[PDB]
Amino acid sequence: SVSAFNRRWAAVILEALTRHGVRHICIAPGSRSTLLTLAAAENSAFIHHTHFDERGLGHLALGLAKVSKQPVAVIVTSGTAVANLYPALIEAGLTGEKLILLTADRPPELIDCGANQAIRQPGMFASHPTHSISLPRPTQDIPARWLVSTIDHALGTLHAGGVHINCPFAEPLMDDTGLSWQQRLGDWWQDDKPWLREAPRLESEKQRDWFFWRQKRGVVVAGRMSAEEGKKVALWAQTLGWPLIGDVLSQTGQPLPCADLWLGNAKATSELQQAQIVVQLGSSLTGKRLLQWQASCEPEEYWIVDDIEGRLDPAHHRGRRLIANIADWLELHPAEKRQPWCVEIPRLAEQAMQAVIARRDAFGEAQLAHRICDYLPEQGQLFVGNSLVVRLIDALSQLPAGYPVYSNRGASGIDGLLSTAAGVQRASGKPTLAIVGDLSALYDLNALALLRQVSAPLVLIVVNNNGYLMPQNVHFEHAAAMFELKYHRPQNWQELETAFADAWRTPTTTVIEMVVNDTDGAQTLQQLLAQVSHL
Amino acid sequence: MSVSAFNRRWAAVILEALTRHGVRHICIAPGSRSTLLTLAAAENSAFIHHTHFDERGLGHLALGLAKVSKQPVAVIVTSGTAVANLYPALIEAGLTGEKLILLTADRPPELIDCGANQAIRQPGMFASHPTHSISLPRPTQDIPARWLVSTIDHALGTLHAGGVHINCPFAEPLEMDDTGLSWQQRLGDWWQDDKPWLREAPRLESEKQRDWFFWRQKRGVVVAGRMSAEEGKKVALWAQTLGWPLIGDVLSQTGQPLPCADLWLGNAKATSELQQAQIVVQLGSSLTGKRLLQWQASCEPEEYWIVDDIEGRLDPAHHRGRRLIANIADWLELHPAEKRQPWCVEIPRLAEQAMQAVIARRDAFGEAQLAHRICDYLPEQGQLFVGNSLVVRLIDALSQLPAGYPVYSNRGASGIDGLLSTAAGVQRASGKPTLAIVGDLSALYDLNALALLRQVSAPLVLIVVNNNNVHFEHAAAMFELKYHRPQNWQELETAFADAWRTPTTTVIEMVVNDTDGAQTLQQLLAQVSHL
Repeated sequence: SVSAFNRRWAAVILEALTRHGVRHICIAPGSRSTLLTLAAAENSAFIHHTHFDERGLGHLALGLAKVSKQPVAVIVTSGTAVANLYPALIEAGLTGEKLILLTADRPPELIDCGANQAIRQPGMFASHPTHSISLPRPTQDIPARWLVSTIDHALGTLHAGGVHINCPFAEPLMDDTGLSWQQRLGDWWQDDKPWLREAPRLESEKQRDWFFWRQKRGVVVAGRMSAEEGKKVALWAQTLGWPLIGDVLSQTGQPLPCADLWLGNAKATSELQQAQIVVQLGSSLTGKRLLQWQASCEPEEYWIVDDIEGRLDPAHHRGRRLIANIADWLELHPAEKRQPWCVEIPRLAEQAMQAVIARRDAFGEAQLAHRICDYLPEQGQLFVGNSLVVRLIDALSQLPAGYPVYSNRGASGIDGLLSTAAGVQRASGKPTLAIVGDLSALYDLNALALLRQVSAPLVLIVVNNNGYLMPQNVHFEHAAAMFELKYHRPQNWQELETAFADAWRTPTTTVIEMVVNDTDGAQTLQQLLAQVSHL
Repeated sequence: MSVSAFNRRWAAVILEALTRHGVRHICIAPGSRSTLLTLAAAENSAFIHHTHFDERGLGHLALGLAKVSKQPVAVIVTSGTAVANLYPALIEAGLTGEKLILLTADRPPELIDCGANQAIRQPGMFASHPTHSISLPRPTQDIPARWLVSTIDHALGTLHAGGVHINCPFAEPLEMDDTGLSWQQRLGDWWQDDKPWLREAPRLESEKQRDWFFWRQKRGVVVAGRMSAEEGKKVALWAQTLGWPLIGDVLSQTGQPLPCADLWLGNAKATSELQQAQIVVQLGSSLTGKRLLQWQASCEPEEYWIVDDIEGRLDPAHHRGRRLIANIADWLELHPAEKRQPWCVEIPRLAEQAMQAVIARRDAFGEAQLAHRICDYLPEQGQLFVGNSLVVRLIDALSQLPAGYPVYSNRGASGIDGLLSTAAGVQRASGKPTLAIVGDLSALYDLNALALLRQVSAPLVLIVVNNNNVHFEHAAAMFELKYHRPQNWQELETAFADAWRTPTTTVIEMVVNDTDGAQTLQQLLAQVSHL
């Protein structure tokens, strides 16, 4: 019986994932995946998640992996369902999320010969996966200990990113056929561990000349890192005396706020030319000015510390790329009290924040961005789309140390922000504020279906500047209502404060739509930038 | 010096090259780094522009335009995941043959793998799915213009079917001084010409089968699947001329003279006449019916032939036989029929009885009924866009669609992921009034393409067969589309009366059970298996 064996074959694949940390599982309905689905429904170790848009399912997985820092499975049916995993897959491969995708395949008898829901799947994602397994047609003449060891190889040696696992099943898909095959794994069925542990660690080693470099004029730059990390970096820089430029994604507390303004002042840039070393911890910097400054700074040595692989410095400084847990790194390269060498930067920053304050009253996109610690859920988290309002938050707010932030800023796609925030919220269980533009809200409209189901209040701010028949000036009321969500389109700050009060009250998602122009935002920034640069 | 003014002319040329090969429609999205191709295509007045914000949707919209018009259609997108969202349309094309030309804009290669923003590895991304893949180098006036136009010409010229992926890096930035300009004039008077630079256009076709005059006297069965509307008729003639039975699929537009095949294929008196069949000729591919699929899996004719304009094996049962690549119209001309007496005695009896069996269940307000009575609602001189959904299994099993009335489908890999936005592509290409039916699931899946359906050159009705707790009333309202949810045949007729007057999309949601529709079919399968 082909369909009894094909079930043991799947159950064997699922049980192994379980031994590498996989708890969350994302499924969508489909008439061929059934095997792996069935198999995962029987396995009591998994949290189930679903969504009918497969693109959105990949993002929802990405959300979860993002916050939980654990690997996360996705199961899908054969055909175009699979291609749709491609965005989240690509993003993961750039930021580290362990997405394990199990793609059910037609068997290889049935490829390239006109069958339904049948396409060429192995290899499908080119080099985007960290690993790609392309499982063979199931047969009892390959031992279970081969199959689990292949899974084990991939998950075990996975430092970061996605793993495509194509899973063909015989056709058509109730008795004792896979049984002694499964039995040959013995008391492995009762164990915590993988069948074959292979988890080498990838890690840069200790910089032996740190004790020299830590006495020079360095500058610290903080990118995306864990919230604990922001805090750790915050002291480590303070302890050293080096200015810290910290990015919205950093969670450092931003002890020199508004760097996108103040890096424009020649008094500032000319204090930095004097820098000998630049340690940047994490990556994906947000600001135009910080990106530019970084492109142009000259230092004797450039360092980028981060647990991701590869070049991260798009201007290609002479310097080092150090692969490490940031927190571990800082313990390994510890700071020592030295009095700060920068004297103007700290004034400029203070002043540049006074200049942003002076401009808080007007009800547009910059002021919302400036006022945004006002609106964070207590014990909450922020998620941040890829849209001017996030450059604005970075330029103009000073977000709390240690307060969690998330984003899809690997490739900064705008195609999955609602689904991702869904995952992001479901993972941690926390109240969530998520900020996004109208195109992103329209791109991923039906993940509103998702944001119905959330374990704690989620507020989605949609900044809408919108942008046979006359065009097309779209809003988000009927959307919120299509999916039974609360909606508020506050006309001013009182209405915004009220709409928040309402929204923190129950565990559902509430849409708050702030309508603004295409220019006020960019402009207030340019004006502030010009003001700050003269002072 | 000016890099920008030349990256302009590099783009201008790629686009103009395309113009020489049938491309008129270009579908585009808002984008940071595809500015250059966007702009070259805007200053170029051979193109019809179409636009959409969800790149997955765009791919399907072009799949739409290309499917109907049969001419290649270009797509432009900015660098990053916008590009990945092209995968599904690209795949489908590869199976159905649409010519999607993907211009994907890309960070220049100094910027790849170094944590630059919105930068990913693009060459290679779509693996084996496109038919030609091109990785254009970093733009320089050191590579002459003739090369770039020729590289294009070769890729378009030699393309039988499916997508081409032209990845185009541009050096940053975007003086507009004259920097491109002599470089372009080395092309000389090509610029005013109407023909490619290089004409490389081999034709691909199987040769007249020299033994047809023998097999055509044999006891043949004709299966017809997706072909053109003219084709459906030439096939309906031919099959009648020979005396062979025609099993005619919802996508065949053959008139379906032996209607309800899905019902009667399940009756022994017909399985048995079909066993007597010594040759089978299947023209087109992607058969729909569950029975016709099985029947085809187990038939054991002396020979199985498939005629289609597309390469590859198409018989997923692997019969001894032949796979002939040809335009069907042409094929029929190169293998005409000789009038001959029908060998089929019992099959026409059972299909009349089939229909008449369906007809007595024509009353109840459900999906199976709505499938059955779909011709009442066909817009006159219109086109049918059918989704991938039980309800379209019902059209094919329980209805009989008029000969040569145009159907269209995404049935290469049958995803349910871009049906609305394919539907818009389909209305816009031909200008016709258009009916489209889909499931709730489909409609949610590609929900945001309601934005495209706002925009039609003629009325579009989107019937949405919803089978349960969301309803489409507010989606329709978001996009300022008319909406109905009829509760019976009088409410449904009223809905339609309106929807035909104007160049807009009217959404019509029919609510049903998860079960009626299949029960109705099971039950009708049985009653027919008993006469």
